[PDB]
Amino acid sequence: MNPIIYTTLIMTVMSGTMLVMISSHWLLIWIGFEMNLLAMIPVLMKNFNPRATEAATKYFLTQATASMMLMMAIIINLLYSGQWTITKMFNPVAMTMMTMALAMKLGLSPFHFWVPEVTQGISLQAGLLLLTWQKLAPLSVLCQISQSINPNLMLTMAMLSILIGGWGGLNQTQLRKIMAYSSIAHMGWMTAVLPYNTTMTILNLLIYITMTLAMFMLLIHSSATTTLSLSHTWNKMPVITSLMMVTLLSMGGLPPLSGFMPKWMIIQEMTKNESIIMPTLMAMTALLNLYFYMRLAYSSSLTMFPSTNNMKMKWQFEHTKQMKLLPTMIVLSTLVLPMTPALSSLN
Amino acid sequence: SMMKWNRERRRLQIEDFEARIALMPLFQAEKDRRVLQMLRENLEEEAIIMKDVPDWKVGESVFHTTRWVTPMMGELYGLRTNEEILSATYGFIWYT
Amino acid sequence: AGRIASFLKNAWAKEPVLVASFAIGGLAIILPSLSPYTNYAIRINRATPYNYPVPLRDDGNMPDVPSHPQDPQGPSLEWLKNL
Amino acid sequence: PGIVELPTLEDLKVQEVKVSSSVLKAAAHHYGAQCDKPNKEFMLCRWEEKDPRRCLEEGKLVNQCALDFFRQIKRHCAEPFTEYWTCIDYSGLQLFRHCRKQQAKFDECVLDKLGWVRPDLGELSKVTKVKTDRPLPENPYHSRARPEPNPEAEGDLKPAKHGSRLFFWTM
Amino acid sequence: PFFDVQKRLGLDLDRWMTIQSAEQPHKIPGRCHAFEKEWIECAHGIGGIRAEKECKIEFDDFVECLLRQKTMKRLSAIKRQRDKLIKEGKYTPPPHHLG
Amino acid sequence: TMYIAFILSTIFVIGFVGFSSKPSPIYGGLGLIVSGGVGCGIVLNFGGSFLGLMVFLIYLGGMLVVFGYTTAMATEMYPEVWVSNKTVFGAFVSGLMMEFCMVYYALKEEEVEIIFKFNGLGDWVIYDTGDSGFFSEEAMGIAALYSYGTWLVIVTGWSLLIGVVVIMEITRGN
Amino acid sequence: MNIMLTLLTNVTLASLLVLIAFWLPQLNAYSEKTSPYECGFDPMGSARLPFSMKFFLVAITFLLFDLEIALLLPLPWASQTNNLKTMLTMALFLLILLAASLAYEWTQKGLEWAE
Amino acid sequence: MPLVYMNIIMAFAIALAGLLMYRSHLMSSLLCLEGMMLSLFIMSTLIILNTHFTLANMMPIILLVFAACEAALGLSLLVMVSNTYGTDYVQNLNLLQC
Ligand SMILES: CCCCCCCCCCCCCCCCCC(=O)OC[C@H](COP(=O)(O)OCCN)OC(=O)CCCCCCCCCCCCCCCCC
Repeated sequence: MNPIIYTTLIMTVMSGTMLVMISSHWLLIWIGFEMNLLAMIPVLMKNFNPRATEAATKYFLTQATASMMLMMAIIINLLYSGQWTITKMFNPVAMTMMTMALAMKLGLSPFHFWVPEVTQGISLQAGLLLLTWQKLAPLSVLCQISQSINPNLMLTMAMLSILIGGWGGLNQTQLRKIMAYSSIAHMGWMTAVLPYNTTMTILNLLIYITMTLAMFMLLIHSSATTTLSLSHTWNKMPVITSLMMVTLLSMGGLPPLSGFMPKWMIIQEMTKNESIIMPTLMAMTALLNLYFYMRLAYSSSLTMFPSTNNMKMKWQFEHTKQMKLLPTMIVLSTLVLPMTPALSSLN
Repeated sequence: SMMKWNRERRRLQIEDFEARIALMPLFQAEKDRRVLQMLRENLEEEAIIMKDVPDWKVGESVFHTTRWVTPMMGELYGLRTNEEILSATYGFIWYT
Repeated sequence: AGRIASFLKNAWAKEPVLVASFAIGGLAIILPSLSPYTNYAIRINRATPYNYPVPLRDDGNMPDVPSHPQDPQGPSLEWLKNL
Repeated sequence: PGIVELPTLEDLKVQEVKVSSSVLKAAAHHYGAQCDKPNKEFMLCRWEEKDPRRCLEEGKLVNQCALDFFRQIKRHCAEPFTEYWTCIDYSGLQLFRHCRKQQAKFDECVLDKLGWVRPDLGELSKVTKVKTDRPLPENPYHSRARPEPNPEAEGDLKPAKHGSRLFFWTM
Repeated sequence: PFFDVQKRLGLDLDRWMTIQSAEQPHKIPGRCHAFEKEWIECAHGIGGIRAEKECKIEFDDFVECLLRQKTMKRLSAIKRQRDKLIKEGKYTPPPHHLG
Repeated sequence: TMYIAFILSTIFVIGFVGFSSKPSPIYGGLGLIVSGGVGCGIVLNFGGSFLGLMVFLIYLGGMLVVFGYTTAMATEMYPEVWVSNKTVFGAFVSGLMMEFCMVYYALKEEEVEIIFKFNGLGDWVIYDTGDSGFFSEEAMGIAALYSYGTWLVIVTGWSLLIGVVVIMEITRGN
Repeated sequence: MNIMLTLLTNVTLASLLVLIAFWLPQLNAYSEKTSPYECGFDPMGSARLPFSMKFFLVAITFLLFDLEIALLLPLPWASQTNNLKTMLTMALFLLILLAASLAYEWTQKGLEWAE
Repeated sequence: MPLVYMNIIMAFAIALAGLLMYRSHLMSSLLCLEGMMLSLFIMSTLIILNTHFTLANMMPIILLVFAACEAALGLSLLVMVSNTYGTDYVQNLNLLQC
């Protein structure tokens, strides 16, 4: 693509997301989702292989279906209230339609099937954008309409997301599919506390985006998309694999790392609401994510896999480009737990 | 030439609109009496139709507010002939 | 000087359609902002009485509202009659 | 709930102004000139009260003023008025511009026989004022009392007592 | 909005189409203008939680105005009870209701 | 003549059942344009003259037209027919009977509760009683796009330009 | 409704002309008579001949231009506003964006019927 | 609610079911998407005209133009898939299972 055209398409994706987050009118929110999808489709097809084309097609189908359901929910809400302002929904079935549409856009468990395939089918930069920036708009809408969501529907979808992200990621040797299933589990963690405290959702989203940015930038730095290709990285740049190991430990929520903060805060906020069984289930289920994170860490940094003879060529060469803000992303994703009370700034 | 003519066509429209404005109090006064008469005739009829419906109470406003509410077509023509209510609904739309 | 004149020469010699279209579009962009008549068009649109001019109750101290349509008070369309 | 109170049928009876749209349009300018008092008074009532039932007698006076206006037209040159509104009636848009000759001799009647000058362009569209005797409606919307507002915030900000108090943190 | 840029910058980006009692072209009124106005003036500045119970009457009247459900029920009852007495030869609709 | 919007809406739903049972896409498009025509008629009966003519000119003569044009290029060697599958017949028949059952229930009961509460007391009944004056309220509301809807015009025009750029990015095929 | 009667009459008379046109002639048909016409020989079916991205691209660009035209149609009533400077700014804005779409398609190959 | 609204919402439900229940062709699913948009347009138009929400008269125009932009995008995606496989069959879009 033309660098100017790619910059414009990226800016249009972000501007659709911003239109979603700054509008008080449902039509403009729908417009923002539309603009985001329109600009997003070409960045998925940037490399243009049949895998990229299929990933873009599946993404388009799911997002367009969700957008039509969202518009139908808006129209039912208007039919019963005459209201365009994004606020509590005045109709229950419109609320159900909207919740399902937003979950399908996010990729929650009953609508999760697109996330692994699309993430695998696109490049690591496209996947980084897909699993970080594309979560903002639906989650912001959900935080705005949280006072009218059905807690049972939302909590069901979140628990299923955690379970499926844990189980699906257990079987993966592809790094992009592992990232997608980790993303499903983390979206479940975000959406479980959404009925109770949207500040916890924002906190968890920020921590997850930091970890995902760090991990995807480490993968791009490594040029690895399979677990065996990553197993060669120690023999080229062991610093990258050790940083990746501490980041994976953070993703598993191991104290004293930054990834433990969202789980701990969400468990506390849930127990404040007489919710004890669900947090226990969620914390226990996250051990699956931690298991395949630990498998990746074993294959990458904690042990040394066989290398190749052609790796001696790569030793005499440096990186042409350097990932921006990667050291900051790594420090933020691992070391920020002592700063937890600053979460009140998100209030 | 089009400037001259379109400028003249704007004053003619102002004159027509002012003729309508002068006529409007008559039409408003007439429409009020017509609507009120239709509503009251419906009321007098439903006092007869609904005598035997047990818990029915005739004239009972559907709204909490006692403020005047402009009636729909159903309240006005719901007891009249199909031709009349068809006219009152679609006569303007269908007039070509 | 000669560079822009030569470019206009080449465009007029090979793409007269684009020259005419860009000149027409540029004038359509520019001319309204210089016209004394644009304000007149705004005034004509404002003087068109679509709605009923529902009156006011003179609580006293309303010396500029007419009373009657033919009283020397309220806006006048004498300007529009000669334009 | 509650009974919609309605006027009776004889509360709604009036001498109708039974002339057609072309007759009404032909006299409309002189009608606005000569019948402004009760017309504007009734329109004031209708917008002030937002109730057809509150302004019936004002509309009844509107009707009477129109009736007497037309009876004044009838006795001096019913004939030029008849020609003018016939010519207005012919055209399918009831245009004034096709009948200026007939409007001319209708207008130079009412001047000489009745004194009626025809309003100029824009005069009939003016917002005027009416000196009514009817009291100003107090609650035209029949509004309920509005809910009491949540108490405002008073006082000066003091630092959080013992800080965040989040678990083990001391600040 | 999640980020109320409009209220910080004083811009009206989409609030003008947000209700039917907002300013309209040529001052054409919404069908439920008074009902929406009364509900909005009741519910203003007391929060949605309070407004859901303490402005229930205004919102009910508004919803009835929008979708005349109870009005339609009452009209349907009058219609079908009229027929319930045409068959038996009980009720004769009067001349002004037949022509 | 008494009921016109109801026949139009029933035909609308019938066409929806027809093209959503998914025969070969040319017959699906034919059903879609029949549905669009009857829906344009529906909104014409409600006073939406400009909106219905927009349906016609841009949906049926634009978007559809383009759809049928593109189907005429990417199709099957023997472009399929409705009859070729028993699945199409089954889906269309089930949709038609679920239309008939629910319209009969609503007509003879007027208090169905399929997801939403419904009352087939008529369709003229909900119309309000008033004068719109010397203008079409719909046209005045839509012409407000340039005075009231500045933000809407900005975002829609940007999205259309982006759409051109996007289509040219995707279809290049490299 | 007059318009409905007019449409009914037009459609009915067109279909009647079909019926006379397609049933009145005397027929005698054999296999080689109704064979597809190919200038004296038989046509090849081949496999999905109507191809090439250019036919689809002109359709898509017409679709997007038609959408902007849909945005331009309310213009005759838009000139009747008191706020004429805003309306003129927005109408000219929409037309510049139409011109920009045309120019971008033009410069980036686009409208060309290439080799 | 009046029965026209019932039939319009029913049309939306039928289009949604037709889109969710796939068949071989991609164009059939895209036509179901278009039907969903058309039913949304008519529902919005009926609601807006009935309540005389005058400024909301422009909302169906915006919905139509944006949904047609999405339809153009989907058509381009279908054309790319067909150029890959000679058909628009969704069963060829399965190589991301591995
Ligand atoms: C307690 C929690 C944290 C626990 C983890 C702490 C750090 C662990 C680091 C990796 C440990 C496992 C691997 C051990 C084997 C040896 C290291 C290795 O894998 O590679 C060694 C290699 C050395 O590279 P070198 O040869 O020096 O390069 C010279 C230039 N060519 O490369 C390296 O040595 C790279 C080392 C990278 C270190 C990354 C550190 C990231 C941030 C750590 C935060 C720690 C937080 C502690 C608790 C805080 C609580 C608030």
